Amino acid sequence: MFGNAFGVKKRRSDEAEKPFWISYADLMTAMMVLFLVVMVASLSSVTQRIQRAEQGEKARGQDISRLCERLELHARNVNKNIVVDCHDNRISFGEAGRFAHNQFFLNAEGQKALQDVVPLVLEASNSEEGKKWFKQIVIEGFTDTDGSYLYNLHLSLQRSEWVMCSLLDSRSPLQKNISAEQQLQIRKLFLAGGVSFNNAKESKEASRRVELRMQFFGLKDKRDKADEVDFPPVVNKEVCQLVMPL
Amino acid sequence: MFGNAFGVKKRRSDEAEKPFWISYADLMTAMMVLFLVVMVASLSSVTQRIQRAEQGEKARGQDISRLCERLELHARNVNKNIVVDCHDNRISFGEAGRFAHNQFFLNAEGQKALQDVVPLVLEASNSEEGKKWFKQIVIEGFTDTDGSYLYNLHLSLQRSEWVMCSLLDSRSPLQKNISAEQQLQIRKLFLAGGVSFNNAKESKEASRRVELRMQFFGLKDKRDKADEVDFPPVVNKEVCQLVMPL
Amino acid sequence: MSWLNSILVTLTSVEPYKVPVTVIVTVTFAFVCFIFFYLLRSIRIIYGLKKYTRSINSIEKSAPEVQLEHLKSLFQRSELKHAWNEFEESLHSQYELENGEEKIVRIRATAPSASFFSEQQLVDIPLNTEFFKHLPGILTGMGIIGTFYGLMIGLNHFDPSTPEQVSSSVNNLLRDVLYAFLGSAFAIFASILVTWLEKLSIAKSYKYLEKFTAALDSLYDSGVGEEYLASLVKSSNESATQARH
Amino acid sequence: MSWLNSILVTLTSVEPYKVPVTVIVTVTFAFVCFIFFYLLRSIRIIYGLKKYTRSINSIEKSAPEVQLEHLKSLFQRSELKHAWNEFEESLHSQYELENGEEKIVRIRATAPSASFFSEQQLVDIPLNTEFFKHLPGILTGMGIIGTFYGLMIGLNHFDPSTPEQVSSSVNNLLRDVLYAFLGSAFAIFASILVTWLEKLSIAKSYKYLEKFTAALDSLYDSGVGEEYLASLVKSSNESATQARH
Amino acid sequence: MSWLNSILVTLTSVEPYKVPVTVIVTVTFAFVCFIFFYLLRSIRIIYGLKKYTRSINSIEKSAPEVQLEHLKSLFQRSELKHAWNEFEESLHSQYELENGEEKIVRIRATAPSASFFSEQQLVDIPLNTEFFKHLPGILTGMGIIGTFYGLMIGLNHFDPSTPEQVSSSVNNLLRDVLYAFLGSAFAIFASILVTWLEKLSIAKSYKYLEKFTAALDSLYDSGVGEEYLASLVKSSNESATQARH
Amino acid sequence: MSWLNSILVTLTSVEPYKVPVTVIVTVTFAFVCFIFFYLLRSIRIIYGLKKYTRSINSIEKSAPEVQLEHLKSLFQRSELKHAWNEFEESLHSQYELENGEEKIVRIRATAPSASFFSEQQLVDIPLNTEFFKHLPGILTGMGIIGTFYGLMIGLNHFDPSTPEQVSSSVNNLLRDVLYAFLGSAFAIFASILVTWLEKLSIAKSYKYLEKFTAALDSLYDSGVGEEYLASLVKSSNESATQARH
Amino acid sequence: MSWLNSILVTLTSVEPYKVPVTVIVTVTFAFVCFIFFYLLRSIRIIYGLKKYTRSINSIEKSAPEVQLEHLKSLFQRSELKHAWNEFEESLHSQYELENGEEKIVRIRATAPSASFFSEQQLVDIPLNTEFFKHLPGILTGMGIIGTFYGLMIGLNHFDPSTPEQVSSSVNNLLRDVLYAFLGSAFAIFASILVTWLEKLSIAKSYKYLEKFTAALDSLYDSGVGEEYLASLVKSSNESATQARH
Ligand SMILES: CCCCCCCCCCCCCCCCCC(=O)OC[C@H](COP(=O)([O-])OCC(O)COP(=O)([O-])OC[C@@H](COC(=O)CCCCCCCCCCCCCCCCC)OC(=O)CCCCCCCCCCCCCCCCC)OC(=O)CCCCCCCCCCCCCCCCC
Ligand SMILES: CCCCCCCCCCCCCCCCCC(=O)OC[C@H](COP(=O)([O-])OCC(O)COP(=O)([O-])OC[C@@H](COC(=O)CCCCCCCCCCCCCCCCC)OC(=O)CCCCCCCCCCCCCCCCC)OC(=O)CCCCCCCCCCCCCCCCC
Ligand SMILES: CCCCCCCC/C=C\CCCCCCCC(=O)OC[C@H](COP(=O)(O)OCCN)OC(=O)CCCCCCC/C=C\CCCCCCCC
Ligand SMILES: CCCCCCCC/C=C\CCCCCCCC(=O)OC[C@H](COP(=O)(O)OCCN)OC(=O)CCCCCCC/C=C\CCCCCCCC
Ligand SMILES: [Ca+2]
Ligand SMILES: [Ca+2]
Ligand SMILES: [Ca+2]
Ligand SMILES: [Ca+2]
Ligand SMILES: [Ca+2]
Repeated sequence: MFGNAFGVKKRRSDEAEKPFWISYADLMTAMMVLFLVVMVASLSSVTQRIQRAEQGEKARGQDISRLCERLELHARNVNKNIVVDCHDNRISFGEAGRFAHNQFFLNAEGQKALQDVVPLVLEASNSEEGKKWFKQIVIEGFTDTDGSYLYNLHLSLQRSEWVMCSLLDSRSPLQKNISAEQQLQIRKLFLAGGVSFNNAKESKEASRRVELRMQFFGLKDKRDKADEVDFPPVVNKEVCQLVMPL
Repeated sequence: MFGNAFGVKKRRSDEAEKPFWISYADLMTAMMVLFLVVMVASLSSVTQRIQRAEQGEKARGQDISRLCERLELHARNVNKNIVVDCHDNRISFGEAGRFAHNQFFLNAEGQKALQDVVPLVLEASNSEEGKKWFKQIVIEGFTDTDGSYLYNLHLSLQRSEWVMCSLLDSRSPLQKNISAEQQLQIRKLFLAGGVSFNNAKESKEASRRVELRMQFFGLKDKRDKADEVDFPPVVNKEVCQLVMPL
Repeated sequence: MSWLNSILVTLTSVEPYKVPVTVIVTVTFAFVCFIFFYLLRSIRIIYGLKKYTRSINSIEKSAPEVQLEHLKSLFQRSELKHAWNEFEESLHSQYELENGEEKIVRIRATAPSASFFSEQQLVDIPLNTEFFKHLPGILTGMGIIGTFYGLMIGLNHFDPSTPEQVSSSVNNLLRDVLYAFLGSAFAIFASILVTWLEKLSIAKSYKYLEKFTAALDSLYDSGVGEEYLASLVKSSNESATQARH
Repeated sequence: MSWLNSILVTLTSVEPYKVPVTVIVTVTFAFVCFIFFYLLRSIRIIYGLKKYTRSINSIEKSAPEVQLEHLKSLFQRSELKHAWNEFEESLHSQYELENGEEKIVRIRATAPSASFFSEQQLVDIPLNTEFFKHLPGILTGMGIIGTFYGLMIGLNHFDPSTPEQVSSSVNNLLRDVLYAFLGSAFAIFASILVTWLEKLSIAKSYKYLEKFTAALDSLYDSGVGEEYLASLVKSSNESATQARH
Repeated sequence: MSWLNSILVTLTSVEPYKVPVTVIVTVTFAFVCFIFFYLLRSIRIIYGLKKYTRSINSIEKSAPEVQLEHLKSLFQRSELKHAWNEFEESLHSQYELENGEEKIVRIRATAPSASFFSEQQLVDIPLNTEFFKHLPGILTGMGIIGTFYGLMIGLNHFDPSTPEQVSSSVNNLLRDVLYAFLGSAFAIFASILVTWLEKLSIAKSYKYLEKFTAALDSLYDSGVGEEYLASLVKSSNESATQARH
Repeated sequence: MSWLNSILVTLTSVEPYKVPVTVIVTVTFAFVCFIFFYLLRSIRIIYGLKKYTRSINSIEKSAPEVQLEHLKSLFQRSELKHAWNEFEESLHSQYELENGEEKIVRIRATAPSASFFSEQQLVDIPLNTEFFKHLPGILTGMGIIGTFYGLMIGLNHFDPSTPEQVSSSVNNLLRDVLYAFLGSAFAIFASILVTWLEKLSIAKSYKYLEKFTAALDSLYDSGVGEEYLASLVKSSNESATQARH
Repeated sequence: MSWLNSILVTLTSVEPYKVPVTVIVTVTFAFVCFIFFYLLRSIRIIYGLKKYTRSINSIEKSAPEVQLEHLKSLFQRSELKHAWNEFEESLHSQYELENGEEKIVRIRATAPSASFFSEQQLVDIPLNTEFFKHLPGILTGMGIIGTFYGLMIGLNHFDPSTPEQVSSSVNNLLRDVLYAFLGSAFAIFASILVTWLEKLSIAKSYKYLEKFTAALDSLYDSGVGEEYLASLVKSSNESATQARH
């Protein structure tokens, strides 16, 4: 009967977010971040030696690729006969390097290409990339498994000896375009010898070929100085001992 | 003034809990646990790969060392002039391996030791260590730095060819001693390498020498039929190419 | 305890795909219940409130008896039937003498119509808002349970023995948690949608209930008790003066 | 500090399985207490409200004195006995002199029935809603405590210090985490189940209490003070007229 | 289930950068909707309330009839027309017979103006404050969905098969985590900004609504019923004395 | 700047054990403050309400005056003394001429006793429930701050500069995480315990205050204004015939 | 997308130390705004309430006119002035002829003092509690935002190209996580400090406002309308008897 019309009531005051839940979300996010970053740091620490070795391997690959590309660019510029396989470090003279049956010489193009490529490879090896990663050059010999074994071995050995003669025989056209230091460098960077058997090609005429396969230091080799030897200055011109007239 | 003091009260509907920070906190709890588990699992796994690679490399090295040790023990048991160096994987000849000027054949002791070491190498490759790691054997020629370079190369290469013949010549005792399978295995193992000129100490007696070294598969190397060149069965005897009046 | 290990291997033996499908089916059934019992119910309530407001606005100029009869015939839904009965109890009919008879000349309001057609009576009880406002939290909780269950399935099957086992176990754990989070994300999306639909529906229900009660309030004038007191005071003064006269 | 290290070795010394077991047992005890003190009690309240509403509807067309006696005999539980006493105080009995005696011809309402059969007194206090609306939060927090304490145990065991025994440390960590998440998931499941049950029960209690108070409000008509004021005003006018005549 | 496997494989193959873009687009749309439907409307409501208050304060010292006409004109072309009509019904005009004509000499308040110009019907319903107090949570839920999904994608792609693959896996994982964190940072920033803006605007709205309803209450005085009762008591005593004399 | 690095060197220089100890000490101090200022106070309030109900349930058959002085002497407490004074002002004493003097025959209630012995005046303000209902959030915040600070200490200690130092660094960081989690777990356990006790105390206090006000409400009867109006109407109706006769 | 990468480069381009600095400065600015706009105002309000209570308790034993003048001069703040005007016009002054002029002999309370000096009017609106109760959540949210932003900067600038680049990037990531921990710790600390200060202030404000309104409630007595009706009934009966005599 005598109620107060002016009695007021509090509004619909919705409460705030409970601070615990947002703080807990903050803490859980911080913990998730901590575990992520600790995993990243730990994995980067355990494998840092592996990472450094892989980086060095990639750098060696880049240097070798650059040197091979420079050498093959020089070959393309100078002589079309010289084709370079940078994938597996092979110098090929396919058409000019064919060997007929039971002979160890080559046509004129074989010698032209060989005596043309030797100075180019010497120049490549004399560069800083060569002075850091280039070892001596291996002459590749190939023989088939048919017939008498030792006849094929003797044929390949005579082919290698003929290649080395042609590189370092008197009156050769290369000898007229060479200096003493370059001749010494050829003597140091080249060894003649090596035989192999393979069945990766469809024709037996392919095995009758010669190739240049340069090989490089490993990452942990790093040009052991004690391995290098020395030769005296040339006192008399070299003479090939294979039977040229045959 | 006309209202009633006995009126309804508590007209206040409770506010519902805000659920989304709760979801955020619980999902980050799950994510934090996931990241912790991935952290520990990834660290353990990477460490296990690293130690597995290290112990595999160590086991391969130990197998190589055991093979070299047993081969050297067998060499001592057979005949004493053999010199085996496990530190560089090289079997050399102490004195019987010497050579004189314009000479291309080992002495009687040298030929005897060369014939004796072959079955030891066959047994070494036969064993489990040989099957697991043993590569083909190359033959390296060594000669002084003096004289004609082509003369030295031809002489050393002739020495290597004569050694290979004595390995596989029909008149040699090996052919009448070994079987067809042993002959094929020798064909697979023994290869001719290059010529080296490691001249030191001004000792021509020990500089001009030939020794055989064995190579081994790497940890990452793969064994496949492409590299496994199979010689056909022997259908005719082999006569060597360098005749005695040479 | 062997009981804990037994219940763990029992719980975690379910296929990891059965967690998201269970969460999705449960959340979808809760959503269908929400749609049927709250969204459709509130839409019908708003439509009825609009129609009633239109009906009330059409008797603004009618006589008090005619509009009273119209309103009595209008309100037949049980909650609004009781609300109208109590509101009409609150209305005060004023009679005057015409042709030697007592007939209603004006109907006065003593309480606002929102006192009887209240938000509770007409919206909150029909919509079960005391329950349906907590549904988003329930959906969120179901999603969280699904994610935790998937994580538990992944963790029970983890094998840290060998590195290959470690990698496969990590893949399986991530796959199970991914299934579970599919279910949980569905639950959170449904929670968002339910929150939006509920809040919009309740706001519009309150809006049109206010419009309906406003239409009902405009028919009757309040403040009759103060007028009666003023009339009594005037009558007392006139009675004193007339006594002396 | 020796004290804190002793505290850690005491806490982490418990077997990890006792953590989810403790959480599950205590949360189940909380659920059982909720069932006994809130759910069954609210079911009894709802049934009582329905029965009382049925009883009130049976005396719609009875004499006011008979209705009053029936309602006095009907309400005997303590809180509704007090509520009925207060409500009967609110009711106004109109007497008329009939056959030489004063008799109640009509009983008038002065306040709504909800003013005494309020939601608070009849639902919220008997059900202890001021406590039970916070029970789901307590359950979720208990699950969270189990989660921290289980991960503390797991992090404590993780200390391999040797590559050979890393697998055992990882296995123990996974087991402890699995225990913690089992406890947390059970606690969250129980919290959402409690939320469902309590909100559904409170909605039904409010709905049926509304029906009960609506049944009580339909017995008695309001607006008697305005009628008394109108009678007084008419009496004053006719008093002046009668004085002059 | 084949459908679940297809859904999982398509959800695993989603580009990681698309999840933060979706989060940003959806949160920006929600923010634009917030600005359009809440913030601009709240600004308009506040400006209108201030304009109304200035209009009311301009008739503090005016005649009561002029005051009533000004207020009716002020609120008649508005949505507050019915609220003003009810408030004016609650106003009691006192009349005195001056120069043979009944004139309004004073106007008395019988109810506060807050009961007609309520917060719900002037602020809460127009602004949809029932929903918009949940929008920060909605944005938080979008953020957690996007973040958990992105982190799951990142962990699924992270699998270093060899120790040489650790670097690339770490780099790609960090990129995926960066995308997930971008999404969450945007969503939570928008959540906090929405909270700040709408809380500040609702505080201003309540403040200016209070200033408005206080300006309405300042015009008219209350307590007229007690004055009428006191006059009646004095008149009764004086009438007894008058009858005797 | 260098300021940030300098302070980070300053903060992360403390021993990891000092942080859980500080969290435990501060949380325990806040819990003791809760027990003293809130729990014991609420217990005293509940026992006082029980004692007061017993006395009121004891004067239920005394004369209205004797009841009135008994209640006046019973209430000696600032809040309850003021509440009793206001409630007694709300009571209407009825006098009838007996033995040539005015003596109280009946005391009538015009407002419910809860309008003066309300929850805010008797429970919420004495217990500072406007503060203590937010204490658990404060406790959990203290625990989270301690956990964060311990995490900074642990992360500052973590630096695996060598592949052989990774396991030791990871184990030490997990130990520091263990410390921080200990702080958080204790804080959250204390917060849950405080919430449980605080909600239970509110429920008990509200129930016993309802019993107290119900006891006070039962002493006095309402409806005096309607009785006075009915008497006035009857007097006017009889006075017309009295004048005529 | 190009847009996403451009956004990432633009956002990440800031220095890592500017994120903790931004969080600390923004949280400190929010704290200073809280101190200036909430804490100092609340302290001023509490001091004013205590002074007003002392003044009201001093004026208890004075004449009604002197009390009215003193209270009118006392309240000068705009909200206090409006509240006092409303309360005073709710007060009923009883005039008696002593002896040739109208003199105020008693002033009666027809409404509680808290109806006009309410918490909403005098504390909640001046303190802007509708905004400031949500500030701690904003502070914690800014801590979370700083965490996410700092980690975004750390992750985007990760450079895996070279091993020492990896080492520097990992060091930057660790510093960024430490920075995020510091910012979160500061944000949560300021949030809980704001919560403590705010809730303590609001509780003390409610306590002292209750004491103040109790001081006003003690000056005047209620129940004047029932006394007037009792006087009217007694006068009617005495008028019947006097007419007969
Ligand atoms: C170990 C495993 C853990 C298990 C679970 C935890 C412990 C058990 C929970 C206790 C509740 C069950 C008790 C029921 C038994 C009988 C009671 C009975 O019949 O009436 C009940 C009562 C019936 O009320 P009613 O029917 O309306 O009234 C008529 C009755 O006759 C009632 O009126 P009355 O005439 O009988 O009057 C008696 C009244 C008298 O009341 C008064 O006069 C005033 C009461 C003031 C309330 C203040 C609370 C008590 C203060 C004690 C402080 C102790 C500190 C605790 C620890 C601190 C340091 C560690 O006393 C009470 O009934 C008080 C309420 C009972 C709860 C308090 C328990 C005390 C025992 C301590 C247990 C120790 C374990 C602690 C575990 C945590 C730490 C390790 O029920 C209710 O009021 C409803 C609420 C029921 C509560 C359910 C609890 C939910 C589960 C929560 C689980 C854990 C919470 C999380 C926090 C832990 C930290 C993380
Ligand atoms: C770029 C896009 C990318 C993002 C996409 C996703 C967006 C996420 C954002 C999250 C939420 C933010 C929204 C903030 C604004 C809304 C606030 C509000 O209340 O607005 C006021 C306003 C109504 O109040 P008012 O200001 O007074 O307006 C004047 C009235 O119209 C007239 O005055 P009246 O009161 O007299 O009117 C009578 C009243 C009473 O009548 C009634 O009976 C109403 C009561 C119950 C309502 C029943 C409606 C059921 C509709 C079913 C679903 C439709 C679409 C759902 C979309 C989600 C699915 C993916 O009628 C209504 O109020 C009915 C209007 C409500 C329907 C709105 C139109 C439908 C969709 C909008 C089309 C535009 C497309 C935008 C993008 C679409 C999203 C992909 O409502 C709107 O117009 C809102 C529309 C804006 C967009 C809403 C987007 C839906 C959000 C749902 C969450 C998504 C979750 C994903 C689901 C997946 C599950 C697995
Ligand atoms: C409204 C949501 C609120 C907040 C949500 C936060 C983030 C959650 C979401 C989503 C995924 C990102 C959206 C991507 C849309 C792009 C569509 C398009 O343009 O192309 C059409 C596309 C062709 O592209 P693909 O062949 O798939 O390219 C593969 C490259 N790796 O074909 C289609 O028809 C559509 C395919 C849909 C792909 C994304 C599916 C996402 C669906 C729902 C998301 C729900 C949350 C995620 C939970 C995951 C738990 C397992
Ligand atoms: C009442 C508090 C409310 C809530 C509390 C929650 C916080 C929980 C945390 C933490 C523990 C604090 C550490 C102890 C405090 C000081 C005691 C002391 O004397 O320590 C000594 C030590 C000196 O050692 P030295 O002599 O230099 O060499 C010792 C080498 N072993 O002193 C210190 O290092 C100072 C420690 C800093 C105290 C500040 C604590 C702040 C806590 C939380 C807030 C967040 C911080 C954010 C800062 C941002 C700045 C812009
Ligand atoms: Ca009206
Ligand atoms: Ca009725
Ligand atoms: Ca006024
Ligand atoms: Ca009573
Ligand atoms: Ca008083």
